[PDB]
Amino acid sequence: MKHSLPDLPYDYGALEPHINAQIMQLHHSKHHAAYVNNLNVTEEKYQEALAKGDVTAQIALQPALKFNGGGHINHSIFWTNLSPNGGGEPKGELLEAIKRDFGSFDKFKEKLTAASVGVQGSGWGWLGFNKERGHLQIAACPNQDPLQGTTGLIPLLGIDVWEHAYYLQYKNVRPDYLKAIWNVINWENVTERYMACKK
Amino acid sequence: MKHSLPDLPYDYGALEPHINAQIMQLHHSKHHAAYVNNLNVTEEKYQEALAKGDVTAQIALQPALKFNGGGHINHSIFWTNLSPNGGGEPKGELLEAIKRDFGSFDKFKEKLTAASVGVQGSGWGWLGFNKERGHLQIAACPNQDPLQGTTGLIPLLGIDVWEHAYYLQYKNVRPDYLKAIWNVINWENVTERYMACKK
Amino acid sequence: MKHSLPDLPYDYGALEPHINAQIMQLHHSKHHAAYVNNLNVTEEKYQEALAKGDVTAQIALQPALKFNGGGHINHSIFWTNLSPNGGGEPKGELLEAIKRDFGSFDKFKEKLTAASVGVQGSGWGWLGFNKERGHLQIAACPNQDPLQGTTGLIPLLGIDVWEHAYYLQYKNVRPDYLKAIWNVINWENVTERYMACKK
Amino acid sequence: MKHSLPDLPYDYGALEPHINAQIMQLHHSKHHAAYVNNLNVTEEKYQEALAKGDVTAQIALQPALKFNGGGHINHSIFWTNLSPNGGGEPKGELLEAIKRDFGSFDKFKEKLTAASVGVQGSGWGWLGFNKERGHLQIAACPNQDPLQGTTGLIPLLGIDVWEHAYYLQYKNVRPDYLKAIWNVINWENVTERYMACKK
Ligand SMILES: [Mn+3]
Ligand SMILES: [Mn+3]
Ligand SMILES: [Mn+3]
Ligand SMILES: [Mn+3]
Repeated sequence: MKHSLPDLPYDYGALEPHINAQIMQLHHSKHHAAYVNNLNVTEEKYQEALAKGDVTAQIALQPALKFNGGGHINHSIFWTNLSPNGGGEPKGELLEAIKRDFGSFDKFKEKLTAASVGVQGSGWGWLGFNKERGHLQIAACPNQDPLQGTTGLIPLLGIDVWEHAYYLQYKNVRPDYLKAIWNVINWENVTERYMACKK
Repeated sequence: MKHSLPDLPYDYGALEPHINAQIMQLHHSKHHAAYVNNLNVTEEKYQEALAKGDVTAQIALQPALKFNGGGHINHSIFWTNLSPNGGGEPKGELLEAIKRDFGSFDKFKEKLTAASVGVQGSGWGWLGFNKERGHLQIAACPNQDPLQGTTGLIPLLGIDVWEHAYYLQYKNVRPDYLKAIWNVINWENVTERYMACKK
Repeated sequence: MKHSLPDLPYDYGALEPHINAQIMQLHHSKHHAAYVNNLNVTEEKYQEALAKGDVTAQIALQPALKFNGGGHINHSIFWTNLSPNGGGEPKGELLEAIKRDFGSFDKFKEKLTAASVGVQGSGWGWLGFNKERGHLQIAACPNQDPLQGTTGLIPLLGIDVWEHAYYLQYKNVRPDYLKAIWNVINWENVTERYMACKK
Repeated sequence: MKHSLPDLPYDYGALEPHINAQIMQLHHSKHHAAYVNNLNVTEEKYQEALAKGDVTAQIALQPALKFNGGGHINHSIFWTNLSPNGGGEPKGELLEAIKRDFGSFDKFKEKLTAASVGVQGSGWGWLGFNKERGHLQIAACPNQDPLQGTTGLIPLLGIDVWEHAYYLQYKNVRPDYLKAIWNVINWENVTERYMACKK
């Protein structure tokens, strides 16, 4: 079982004018493609190392596995979090959980925006689900470090704040990108990840 | 004594076609300007905190100080490392030190290139001077973490590999940026930092 | 400011047989004492660096300030968290907050124990208060990194799991130390810190 | 592979009075033993994760693999670095390499001592070999992070400065432990590791 680059559920230009086709094409077809290939390359090296019990080689490979493995996980989620039919507000139990845990939908937007803009360097802003406490929680992750593997939280909604995610369009003004991305959020997908946690 | 944004020693377009004016203008007039202002803001908060002995406030501010303080230091060095009259190879004692410590000028280029391309996320590649051992040394730093404050090495030549340093021109192909930047290296300035370490 | 080593609120042997007098004496009069002395030394150097605008020197000092500064913060709270009159269970609003957020007092005990035993290397287990969410939260911190300065949580109860906190008595068996320490928790102080977080 | 706890090359009390038998026995039969058992447990979980392509699970396991894996690597070298027949100074090519790279044996001793005493929290001091530059190098590592896996340096001589390595005998006075340990260094083994690095 090899990992593969998933096809995008929409055309590269489907999110215009909020995210233009050139960013989407570069972000998906160059960046994500590289993470999955290097993940596959890295897993073969680690697979060899684990069989020989070469702990030094296993440990030397951990950054490459985390970096490329996280990149694959994160972008694969990210594409599903966006939709040309998205935007607006969530409904039903997710909306009620957000009001419950954050006060209002607007306060949640403020807190996730603040977490994303506050990332020093490259990283991600997340809405996550805390299985232990049974409530929603906002977290930020550096580089391509994935949410669940490093915090235990189930990822619901991720915001890529790597400069390659917005720079061609918004240059250094990260707040403009965060403002625009709310217009294409696929709350149906966010809701489906959330409902899968509860039973 | 307040920190200030230094003027560039050349026109925004002086490094064309290797680095185009739009990157230089954005990199200097937006990014660097923000680091120095936030550094000044952060120092006032810390200056208050240190007077009251509020250790919690001092510690809470450390990331902001390191991030914005490093950004100011790094870019201020970076501008001097580039020149429209640069490129080529160094001469004199610096050239001899490089052959001595790295084998050849081309091997040094390979090693600094590899360190820079290998940065996962945002960071810097450096040629530094090890005062303790008295030789040259290559190091990589994450985000805006400055070389001397965190490693003890004296910075000689820095390569900004933040995506805002190349993405508008070279997109995701960081190796193309590293190849081009060798054409505008100010070896005179690199030499002057190096000679200041020796006595 | 010139920080000072606080006097202990009890005799070094007051917690026997749960924590023996030699640990308390070494932990207070040698270990804590060293952090205070080095904190004062570190703060003096930092004040000079800030006056000259030496950003490099400020950044070089951050590990010593956080480590020794945190050590002072952490132990000063820790001593107030213990009492020969301690142990048992809390009452009133703190007990109700624990039931709300953790289910029961026993489950809180199990989770804080797990957080403390799970620390890899040197560090601390904490019960803290999250002002943003208005609930209790368990956290672990590495080395002497202090809870509030690095996480924003208000410390209520801290467990030092540096080996110097137990090794003379409990050797490598950290669970025995954790089981014993519940017997000397000053729940009256934990209650006062919690009430101070509320309006 | 199924890693195993290595037999000690000497009696637990063979290094008295420099390192007492109780530390050696606890350090070998409890501390090292725990790393091996948890390493085998951790490797089994990782093999399953790799088979299912569960990248999240692979990443969640990295801290346990590095910590317990490094603990096995580090202590296995450490035991071979000590000998009742040890102490004194090295001879031959190792002694000459030290003079070349550090000036004198005494200065090497001062610097490795400083590197070991300067570790904040748990960790190790190392003399290592840098294959790239072809010279000796002093490094410190946190917790059980292993030298070669995280830095690329070949370990020659390691100093465990976890408190469990000295506290029963030397209490908080790490310099006394460091001064004493020179008396039991197996320079014959250090020499064999160094020669193995050369062609
Ligand atoms: Mn991305
Ligand atoms: Mn830059
Ligand atoms: Mn302590
Ligand atoms: Mn040990």
